[PDB]
Amino acid sequence: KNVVIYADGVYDMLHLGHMKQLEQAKKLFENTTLIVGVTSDNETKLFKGQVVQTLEERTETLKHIRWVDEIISPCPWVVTPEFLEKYKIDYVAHDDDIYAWLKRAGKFKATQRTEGVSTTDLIVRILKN
Amino acid sequence: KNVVIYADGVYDMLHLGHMKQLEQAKKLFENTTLIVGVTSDNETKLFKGQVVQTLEERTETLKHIRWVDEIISPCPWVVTPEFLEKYKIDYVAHDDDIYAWLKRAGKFKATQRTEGVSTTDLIVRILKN
Repeated sequence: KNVVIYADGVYDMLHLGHMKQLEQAKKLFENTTLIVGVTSDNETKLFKGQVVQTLEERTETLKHIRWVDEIISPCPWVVTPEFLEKYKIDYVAHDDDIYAWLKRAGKFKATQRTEGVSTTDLIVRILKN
Repeated sequence: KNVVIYADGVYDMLHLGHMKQLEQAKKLFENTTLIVGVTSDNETKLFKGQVVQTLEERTETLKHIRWVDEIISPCPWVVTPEFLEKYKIDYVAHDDDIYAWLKRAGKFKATQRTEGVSTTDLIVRILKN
């Protein structure tokens, strides 16, 4: 009955938008184990761009989130079928290509962002007044 | 057997220092219920100073923290003996006076901060490079 959900990301400067997203993945089914994958510093900088917190800092914060059952840190940048079987992962949960193959196999669960909850956006707030 | 712990604060721009603190309060005893009190905007601004997030924003974040069992939002600024009996609170957990009476009654559990984990401190980081 227990469903294993895998949600990877940078999770830099974790904000309410991340937490709602993680909560959404966690609650995709009645009984889940949510695994969170945290990208490596070298690969984030190389593909997304600057990261503020290190791997260790990004990972320690996640362990304080109610919805997070297990963490893979660091995780691979691109999910592979081998990665799924390795970790017994039934569904990948990520915002919405790179995931065509996941959707084709029925294993893609879309989760949404919440705009404007960003740490960035809040410094703007204190700055904007 | 279950012990009720009460941890109040502003919890503005929640960072790893808050979460470790909350985790510490939660784990003060084997079986706890941790109640978190979130101060009101008007009273924080009036006593501590500027707050960045509103009550609602500060409170929504806390509900995503593993250690948080119940939230009182907003909470009173000064804890009273009546407040303890009202909510069946056995221990107040806060950093370390205002709490003499709590320590005198055996109901004060000290929890510690973690310096330099602040949101502030991280903007300094991105700014400092």
